[PDB]
Amino acid sequence: LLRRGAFLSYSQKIQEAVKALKLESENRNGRSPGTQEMLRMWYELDEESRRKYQKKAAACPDPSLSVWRPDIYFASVSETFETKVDDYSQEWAAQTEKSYEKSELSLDRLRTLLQLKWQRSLCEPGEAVGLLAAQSIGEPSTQMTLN
Amino acid sequence: KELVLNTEGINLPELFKYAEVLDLRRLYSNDIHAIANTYGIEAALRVIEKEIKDVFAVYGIAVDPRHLSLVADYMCFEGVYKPLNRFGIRSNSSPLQQ
Amino acid sequence: GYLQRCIIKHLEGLVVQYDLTVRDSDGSVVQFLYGEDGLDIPKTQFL
Amino acid sequence: KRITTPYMTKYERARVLGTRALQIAMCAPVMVELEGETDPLLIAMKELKARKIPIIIRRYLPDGSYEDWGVDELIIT
Amino acid sequence: MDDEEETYRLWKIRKTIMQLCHDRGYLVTQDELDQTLEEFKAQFGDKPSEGRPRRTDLTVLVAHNDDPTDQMFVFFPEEPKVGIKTIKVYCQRMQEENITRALIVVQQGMTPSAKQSLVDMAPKYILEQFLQQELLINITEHELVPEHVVMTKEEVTELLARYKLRENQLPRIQAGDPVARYFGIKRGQVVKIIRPSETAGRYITYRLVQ
Amino acid sequence: LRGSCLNCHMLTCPRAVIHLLLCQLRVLEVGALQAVYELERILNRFLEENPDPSASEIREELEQYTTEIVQNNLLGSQGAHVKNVCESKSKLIALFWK
DNA sequence: TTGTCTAA
DNA sequence: TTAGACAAT
Repeated sequence: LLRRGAFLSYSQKIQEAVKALKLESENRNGRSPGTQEMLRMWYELDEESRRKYQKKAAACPDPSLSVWRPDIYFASVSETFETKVDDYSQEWAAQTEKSYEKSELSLDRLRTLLQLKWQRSLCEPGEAVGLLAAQSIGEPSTQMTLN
Repeated sequence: KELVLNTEGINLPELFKYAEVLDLRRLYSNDIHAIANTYGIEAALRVIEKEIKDVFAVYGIAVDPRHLSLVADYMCFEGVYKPLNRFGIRSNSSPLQQ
Repeated sequence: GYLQRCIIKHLEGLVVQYDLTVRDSDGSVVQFLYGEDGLDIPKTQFL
Repeated sequence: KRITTPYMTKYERARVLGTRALQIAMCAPVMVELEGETDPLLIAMKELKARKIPIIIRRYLPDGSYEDWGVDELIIT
Repeated sequence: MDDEEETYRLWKIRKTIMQLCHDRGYLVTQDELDQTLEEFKAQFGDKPSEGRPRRTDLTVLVAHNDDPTDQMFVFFPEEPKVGIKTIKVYCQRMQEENITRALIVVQQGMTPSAKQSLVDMAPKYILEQFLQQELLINITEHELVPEHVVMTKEEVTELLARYKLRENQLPRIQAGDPVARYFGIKRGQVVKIIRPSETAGRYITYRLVQ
Repeated sequence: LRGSCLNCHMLTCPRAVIHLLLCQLRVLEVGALQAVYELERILNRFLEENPDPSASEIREELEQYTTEIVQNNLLGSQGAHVKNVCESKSKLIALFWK
């Protein structure tokens, strides 16, 4: 939620105590003289040392099934399913720490099983999902009794 | 103890003056056109889904969210909130289906 | 009856293409993955 | 350069086994040894497990383009 | 009653503007979008009967991050209804300092002849108009509103080359949309929409501003 | 016939409208649909610059752009089976009929 | 019985 | 802005 930029992330940690110094010049065009001073520092005191463009990342990375599509590229699942797989890996290690059964598989083969079954459960091309969405809201349309 | 102004009327900028008291971040309505003209066709796309889910969920029926998301991504395809009536097939291309 | 018939005939074409994007009966792209993650409803029961 | 699913889907298997089962009927030559059935669907489905069905599939992408996959190289479930 | 009632409104619609200029790339510092309404009373006037909040001097200009030549003014006109005259007043200020983009924060409305001269000014005179009512909320803080970011033409080229796609057969978004009017988007520019879905965690869909 | 005339065989519609529709229809045959706002933008700019009935056949820039948009994407008779193209082609002709 | 389309 | 007209179960 919190907003991001190169200049804003520069301002936050470098210029608040700087513009806390005494300057009482007027608002030039409705903007504060501290902001005039900070635009001064950004415009000419920092040139080609703008590592704020890498500190603030230029975006978040895309979802793993927008970039690196899921039908070919293995282990590209949703963020919800990645969170579920990782929480179950953390819980599975805790229960398998003390469990006197076989445990023929490790965490990596467990994850490879779950990522493979995510990939194999993709809706195959040609599915005609439009009628499946037009019957799912059409066959219990007959069952919605008014009373 | 999440107090909810469960109103019965439709005026969305009426409640924007009361931002210091209401949590307007998680605002909602039944109307698709009111949020479609206030917040947007991407925020009146997640109200169609919630309203179809609530209508089917009064009667105990569980409709999966993929069907609802497919319908909401079909109706808001052109940028405005279109019906599925006789007056919505005039947009389609093949006249045999029309 | 009539409502289900109209929702059928405004959703008869939305088949899933090989590039997994839900396109209509003319190429019109509705969704880029089916159901916003790509899966199927029968095969998501043990996930 | 072919990027689709390497897995044969269900409809692929249905049409390949259908046409191959009609590519068995009308005195058409068979390429596996048979225990003696008369249903061509069993014969065509035993060549699928044999990976002996030579059919090439033109998977129509919606542009009008296609990729030529081979049933010999497609991975059945 | 315009003592506290207008101070809160002017602070709010300054905050929504200076959260909009940062949302479109312009240079907004941290303190200019975190004025705690006490420093706004320090750095502005209080009673409009005394005229100490000078709405002719609430106007601010910002520079873009890519180049400081691309600037916008944020005009706050005192006239509740705006005609041809105030548009021609402000365009003298626009042309004398060499800008092309500017936003007018009207109070009640604008005459339809002035909206016709605002749309049909010039294609090199990029001009917009916001109400004083629809800037008390900052609609991109809503939960149902996804992350909208603009799309450069090379990325449009690659995301049409992936799917074997034309621009006719892509989903649309109207230019009167308050989020497309918020980001100030012309026709043809695709926007990227990052939905906080519940089946997945994020979903990217792309819309042409038609 | 309720828009035509007896002795002169022309119609009562103004010439800016029947030039605008004549330029917009041959853009939507190619299926450009990016130019159907461009044509009304440039003809409002022209009619603001010099309003006249002397543009009898065509305006120079409306006809110039609707030749350039036909020349670019010359094989665009096949790319016009999309929903959005037949949407505008039904909407504009219904707006001219009404 | 709706819900939009057409004419005054 | 509001009454006839047109189609569906």
